Amino acid sequence: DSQIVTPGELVTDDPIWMRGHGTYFLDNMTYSSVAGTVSRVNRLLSVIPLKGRYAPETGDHVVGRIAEVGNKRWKVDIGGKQHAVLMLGSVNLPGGILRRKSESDELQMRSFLKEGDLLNAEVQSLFQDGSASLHTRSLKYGKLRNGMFCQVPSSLIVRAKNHTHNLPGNITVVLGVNGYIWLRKTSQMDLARDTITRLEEESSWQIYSDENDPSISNNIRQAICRYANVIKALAFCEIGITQQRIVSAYEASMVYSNVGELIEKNVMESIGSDILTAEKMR
Amino acid sequence: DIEIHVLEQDGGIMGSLINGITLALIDAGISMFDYISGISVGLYDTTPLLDTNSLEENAMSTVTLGVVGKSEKLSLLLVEDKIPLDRLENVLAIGIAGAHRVRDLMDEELRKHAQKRVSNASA
Amino acid sequence: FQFPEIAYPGKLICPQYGTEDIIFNYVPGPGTKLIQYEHNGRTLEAITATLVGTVRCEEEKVKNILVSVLPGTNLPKEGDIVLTRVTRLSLQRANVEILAVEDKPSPIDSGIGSNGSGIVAAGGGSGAATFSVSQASSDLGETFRGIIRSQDVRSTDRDRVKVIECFKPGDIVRAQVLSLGDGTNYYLTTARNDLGVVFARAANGAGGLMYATDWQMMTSPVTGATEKRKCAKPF
Amino acid sequence: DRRRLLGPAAAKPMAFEQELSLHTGFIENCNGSALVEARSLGHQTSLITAVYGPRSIRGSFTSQGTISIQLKNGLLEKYNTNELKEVSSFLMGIFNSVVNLSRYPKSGIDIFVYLTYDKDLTNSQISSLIPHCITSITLALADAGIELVDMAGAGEANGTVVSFIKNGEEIVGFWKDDGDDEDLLECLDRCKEQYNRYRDLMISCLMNQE
Amino acid sequence: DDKLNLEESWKAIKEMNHYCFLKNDPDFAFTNFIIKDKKHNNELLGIFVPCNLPKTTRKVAIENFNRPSPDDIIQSAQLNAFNMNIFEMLRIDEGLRLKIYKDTIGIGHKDEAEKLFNQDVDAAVRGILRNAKLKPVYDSLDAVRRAALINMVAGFTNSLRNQTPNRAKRVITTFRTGTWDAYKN
Amino acid sequence: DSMSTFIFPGDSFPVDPTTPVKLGPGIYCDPNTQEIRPVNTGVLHVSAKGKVQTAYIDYSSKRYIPSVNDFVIGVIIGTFSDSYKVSLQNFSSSVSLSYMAFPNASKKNRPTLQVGDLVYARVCTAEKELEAEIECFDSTTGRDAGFGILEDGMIIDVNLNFARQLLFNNDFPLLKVLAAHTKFEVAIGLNGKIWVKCEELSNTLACYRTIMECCQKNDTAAFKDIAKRQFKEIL
Amino acid sequence: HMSLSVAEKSYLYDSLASTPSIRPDGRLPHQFRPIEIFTDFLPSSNGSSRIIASDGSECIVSIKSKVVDHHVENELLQVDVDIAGQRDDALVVETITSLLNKVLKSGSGVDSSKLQLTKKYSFKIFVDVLVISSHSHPISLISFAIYSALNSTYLPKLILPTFHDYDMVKLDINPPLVFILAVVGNNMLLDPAANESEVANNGLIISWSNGKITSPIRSVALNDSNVKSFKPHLLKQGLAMVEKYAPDVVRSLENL
Amino acid sequence: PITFPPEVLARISPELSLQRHLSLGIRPCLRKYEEFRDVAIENNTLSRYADAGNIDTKNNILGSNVLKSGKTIVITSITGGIIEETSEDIIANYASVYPVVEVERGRVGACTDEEMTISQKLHDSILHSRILPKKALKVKAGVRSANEDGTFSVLYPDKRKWSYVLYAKIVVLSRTGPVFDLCWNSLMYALQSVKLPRAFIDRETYEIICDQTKSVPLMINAKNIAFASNYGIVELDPECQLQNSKLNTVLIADLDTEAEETSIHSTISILAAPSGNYKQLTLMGGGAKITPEMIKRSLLLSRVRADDLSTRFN
Ligand code: NA
Ligand code: NA
Repeated sequence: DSQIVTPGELVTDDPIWMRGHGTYFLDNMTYSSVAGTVSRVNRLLSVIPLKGRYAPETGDHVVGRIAEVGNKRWKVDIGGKQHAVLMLGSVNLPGGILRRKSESDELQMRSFLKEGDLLNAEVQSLFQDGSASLHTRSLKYGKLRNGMFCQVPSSLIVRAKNHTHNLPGNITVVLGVNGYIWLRKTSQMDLARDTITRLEEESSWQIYSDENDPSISNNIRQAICRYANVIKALAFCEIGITQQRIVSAYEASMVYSNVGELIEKNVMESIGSDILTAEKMR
Repeated sequence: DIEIHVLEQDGGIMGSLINGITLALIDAGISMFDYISGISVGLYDTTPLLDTNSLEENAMSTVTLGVVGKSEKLSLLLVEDKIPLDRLENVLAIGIAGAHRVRDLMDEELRKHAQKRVSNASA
Repeated sequence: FQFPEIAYPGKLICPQYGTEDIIFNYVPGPGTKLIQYEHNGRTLEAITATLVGTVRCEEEKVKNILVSVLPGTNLPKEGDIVLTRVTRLSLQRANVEILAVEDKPSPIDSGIGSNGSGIVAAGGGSGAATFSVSQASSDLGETFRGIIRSQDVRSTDRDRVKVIECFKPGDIVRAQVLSLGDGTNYYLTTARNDLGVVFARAANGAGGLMYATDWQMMTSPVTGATEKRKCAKPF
Repeated sequence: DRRRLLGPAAAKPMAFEQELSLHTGFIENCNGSALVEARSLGHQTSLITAVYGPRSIRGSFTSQGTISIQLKNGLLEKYNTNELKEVSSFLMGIFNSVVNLSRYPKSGIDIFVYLTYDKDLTNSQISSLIPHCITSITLALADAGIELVDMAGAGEANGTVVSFIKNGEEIVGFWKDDGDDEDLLECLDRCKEQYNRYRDLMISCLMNQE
Repeated sequence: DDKLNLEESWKAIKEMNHYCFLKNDPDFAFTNFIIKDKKHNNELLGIFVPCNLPKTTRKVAIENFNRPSPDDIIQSAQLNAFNMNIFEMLRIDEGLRLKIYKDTIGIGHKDEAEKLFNQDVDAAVRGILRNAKLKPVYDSLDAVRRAALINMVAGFTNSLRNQTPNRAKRVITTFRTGTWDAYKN
Repeated sequence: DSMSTFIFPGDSFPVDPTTPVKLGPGIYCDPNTQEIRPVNTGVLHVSAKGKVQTAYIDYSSKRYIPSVNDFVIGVIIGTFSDSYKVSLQNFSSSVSLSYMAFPNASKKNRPTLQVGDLVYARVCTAEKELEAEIECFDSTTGRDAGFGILEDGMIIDVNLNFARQLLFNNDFPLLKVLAAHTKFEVAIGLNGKIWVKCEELSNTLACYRTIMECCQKNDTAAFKDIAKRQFKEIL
Repeated sequence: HMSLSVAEKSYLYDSLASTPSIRPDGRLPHQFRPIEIFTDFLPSSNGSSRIIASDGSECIVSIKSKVVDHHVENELLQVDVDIAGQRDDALVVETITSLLNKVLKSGSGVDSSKLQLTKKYSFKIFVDVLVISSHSHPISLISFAIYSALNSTYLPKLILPTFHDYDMVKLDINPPLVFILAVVGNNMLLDPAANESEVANNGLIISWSNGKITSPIRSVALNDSNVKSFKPHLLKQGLAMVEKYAPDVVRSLENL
Repeated sequence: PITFPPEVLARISPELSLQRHLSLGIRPCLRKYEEFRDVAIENNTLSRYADAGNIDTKNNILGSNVLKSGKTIVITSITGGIIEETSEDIIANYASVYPVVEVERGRVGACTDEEMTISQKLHDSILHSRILPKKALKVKAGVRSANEDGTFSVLYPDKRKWSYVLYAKIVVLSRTGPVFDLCWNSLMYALQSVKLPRAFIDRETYEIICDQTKSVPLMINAKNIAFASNYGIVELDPECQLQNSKLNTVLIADLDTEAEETSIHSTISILAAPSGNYKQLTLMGGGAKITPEMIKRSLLLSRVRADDLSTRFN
């Protein structure tokens, strides 16, 4: 595939190239600063490390945990090199656009989001150090409920148009690009990803409620456990996580009637190779 | 944060620490200018002995070297016991060489571990 | 039945509701908590005193009632009146330290004499350098810290408030807690007639005690000179 | 030691059922305090507790109260530091079950138990000492005005310490460290009787005193 | 039906709360050791008042503090100005005169009967703050958009996107210009 | 009066009681006793008159304390939302330099100063309760007042007396004996900082060496000689 | 893991308290998570073990020995615990150390006679624990590692005592196991995950030796957020659960 | 009419509280100017020789004292050790104890300035007051000779040198003010109750070991035993004086109650002997002018306090 290079290794003696991450240079000499693969995109020459923390990018869809409540802002753990920030003016307040900036709601920030709360958000922009600035203004963004959290390496999250998907068994998955994953009971909002809907959208007056759906059947819970286990199974096999691979993992896992069985090594490997084989044969 | 646990010790432990740090830092994907290879050289009378063990470290003076990449430049130079000045340079000469070999070893592992985990991740 | 009047921890006061006619809803106030006890293999939801003292059930606006327990016969909370000492001043805010919460000194021991014979801050001695963060909450004389932002000084004209004309270092200021804030500071306010400077000294704590003459002015008895503060209304 | 006068280094150390009294609020520089003295045949103990708090905490904002418990050897260095810290951890669990921590965000409650006197004339005594620790800490917490969902009590029998709340219906603490092998039920019964007596005495002390 | 009756609940409470009180307190020379063995002025526990001070100047201070605080002055001024601004608005969009009404008393219901107008206005406020959806936005609105909202104050709600010929222009413009400018002319 | 007299802290103040006297550095008005008392060791200095005489004590000091209208040389050590964090002296409390405090400065047009840059400014605010404030413009008109960045020079630590003597006393020969050897740019900071830049590095170095050696020597007449020996370019 | 939101805690608790309990990974109440163990990798030591759990928790145990007079050293077995990221002063480290020292007390933790060389001398056993990583209470982890290390421990053979230069005798002893249980509502859980431990009402430390439920037994708060009281029948449940599902852990650990 | 409890007033304005109380002829500790706190003592209750009949074997405490003054409690325990020696009224021939003062306040960690300075000053004052001669710490080693052949008996006289080393642990509960005086007095009574255990023996050397039961009196110079007093000098501020419907200064005895400790900066502390001589004097004029009259009244009060503290028991 690509040229494998190690730190201090000469990549090229040519000075024409622009120099991206993973490289440093002396005059025309360009050296690698990491162990990884040489990447040439247009005039940009860089070296991509085999391993590394999630590096937030503008427009990314992530799941994060509130780490700190501060001055007009939140500090959110995304799993990157630095805590991301969530400006007070970068979130939706309970209601329509109408409410103007208040000092009171600044004093009751903890009522909207507090230390420990999980939320789904978007990377609006980046600071100079590379840390992310977040926003949750879309109706699909907000505090997460009715489910369980799990995580995988961010590199294993293959990307697409969407990262919120409806899965059989009535379970919605939220695949954060940072590897943070939320598995929830499918809501009416989630149901409405076709193509009284307005009342439905307004019904989520509470987007900072800490209470779950009082009715979560045992079926949905078992299915949550199974999805979690098979996602972890794909992670163990170092298989890229996609929606189709997740539902295929689920269905292939249905062989084992007890979800617990999915935590053993050979079962994980079996599910993985089943998916890969099925993919190659189709 | 670098967290090191010395499970077993048999002399020349400083260079070992250095090598471990280099390996682990490279594994983390953390950018650096080059390898740093750590080695130790004892001086028995006139002759220098490369990569001394515990018994050799006793009843002998040792020099620890932290060498940058394939260069002749030293990141670390440690002498904790008395050594004749006129024979110090010689001790460095083999040391550097030894360190280079050590680099070649660490490198040799990384590439393999790279080559393995960049091919299997494919498809 | 009648609510018991004396109270101790673990003692049940009354069930969650009661009818006498209309159905009183019982709200667990200060000194009480709504606990679901188990009796006879069956559930009972009861208001339980968590303190020692006289219980009170007072009435405020089918109709629910506030059940609390008052000691006799603390911690800064939102709405609590605290007495503070102005420690820092800046164009934006006033840093204070909480000395008392509701006629109750905090901490109970200020750490006087701990650091020697001079005039030393709570952590200005040898003990502060060797404090075990791992085994204790805070050091000897450590206080809850608070902030009175310039906006939260007055009710009106909040946009252009000069904090230097409101407070001085060393001043004792009566304030109310707006928010819990963060780990370092509570957020306080003096935006009320009974809130503000209750004690002050001329020449920034160096001179003698001044008394409040007008809403925005104190004066020194021996000098006759006047200094500008935001005075809390006595009586 | 640079902070203490330990004298010469060359020197070497010299080698060679029960009644209760409960009182509260006698220590002036803390929020709560309790004196507990116990007298059984050929065995006498006495210890003091002090509750400093609710105080401020160093570090990030905490959503609830943070309780610390410190056991201090009195007179004789009678016990091991590790065992003292173990018992401390046990008590921390118990009063984490008992104290209403929700009321005290960003706040720390530090409890000190001085084991002043522990001379039993009879000729692993930690077990028999734990229930009195619990008694004293509950008393001092109630004295400090620290909110408690219940009055934490305890009893000891055959090396088995059991700490109860809610009239002995449920368990907040269980400590079993050797001290022979007997069936669980009678240890439970004896410790529960001790618990109920201690509870009555503690409420009584809280009604004559506070 | 695990729940207990209120009477059963009170019973259970009486049985749980039961303890064995004992009047006298239980040798123990140490406890005894630790537990062994006026001020009607009230002028000492108050704010510093100088001993020197004459009574007249004290009366001056008390006088000064009996008069409204600057906060009170500005607050009352803003409240009065608010009242006359909201009446003047509601007047420009709902006519004013007494004792006869044609369906489609003066202001959309002696011009001292303005009190009644106030009585009406507050009700809207009273009525608005109560319901929990509105309370944030009303709390966040400044006096003039607040006035437009009071102006609007069941099925009237249209998601924000006795009669006057032109109120829509006036009130909605007032709602997001945040000025009384449209009404002034 | 015109005769300057040596004075110790605690000594009896020797000026005319009936004559009004504005008090400068060294002289302290006790907040409790209302007594005028000297608190610094040095030379007592009484200006002629005018309308009131100034009584101040010139004393040897190395530590600068911010006072208004002082010309200071700071170093940028931090960047904030609407201001720079500046150091006028190591280990001293930092000073604020507003972003608005520049010529042709608006919220859209910001100053281009980085951490580590030398700034030549004027102490505009030095309240005893607040952090000191400096400026790089005429506060009245808003245009350049000879303040701003100092580039590629060399800084020299010096005692306060030397700097004040350098800025105010025109009979001081150091600048003259320096001008005798080379052309140079100089910025004088009353905070005890002297900035010097010549076209050639050699000459700037010479200036540095001779200015510091002149600072260590009390005798004024020696300067010329020193300068000579220093501009002879010995090693 | 740790620092879950209130919503997450409520979900997990509701699943774990329902009948039957629904564990986040679908485990049975008595089911352990996959671990693997390696032994005999530290030549300098008399015994050695390394245990890796599925959640990442990794522990290393070293077994060393030294000759001592019983009379001067009544304690022939000493456990020293070192947890990474935790100071030796730390409360939890000294608690675990004390506990382990008591489980392994030569008195009745293990058979002291197996250590005796001469009526004046014996081998003191130094058990050094190094917890590289832990996301829950590591007491069972450590206990298992110590079990494996002791079951593969070799000592110099006796022939003042002198010893065989090349031949060594396998230390024969039945090491105890310590189990940790999570009390969630009316349900008992073995091998609690971090998220499970975050919402658990309480916990039970239960020692076990020669096929018998032995001391120490503790109640332990797995967190500080949801520590609640429990009914005695739960304690009985935990004990019964251990003594029912312990011999299979023993036969799994002792099959080499 | 706004009002503060005495506690929080002492926290808010200590100076004002002190002045205000002094305007009524009282103190914030509710005692008048020259009124000391009473003291109560439980002596030799923690020692191993507490009961001659049934001597506690496990105990290693040579001396004991439990003092209580006002609401402050001080517990002092004297332990011991032995050092191998190597190779008049002058200070060279005198010894001291090595005290560790632990003042129980909220913190946990290493010693505060208070604890360190109190410990050191206790040591130094014991040394300079010359209460403990080095000679009295000398050990007369008996020898353990074997009964016939078959066990062992010890013989004491009615060959290296050795010396006793005394250690003191002093804990202070419910501190309300300066506690040095309490620590000193407590240590005095404790030292009076100390009994030195008898000791015997069997490039190589054998250990010396203390007898289990036998003990000789720690003979200290009772002539030189002093007791501790402290005093504050307060300058009355005319404005803070109550109506009670030109400068003055008052002397205050036995400081307490924070208001006094925070406000008063002119202090006197005395170690005075019942005989009439003084063992220690400390003058600190941090506030009000310390006049000779104040010094003399202070010495007088210190001596009557000394007679009191030495006589009130036995
Ligand atoms: Na190298
Ligand atoms: Na807390």
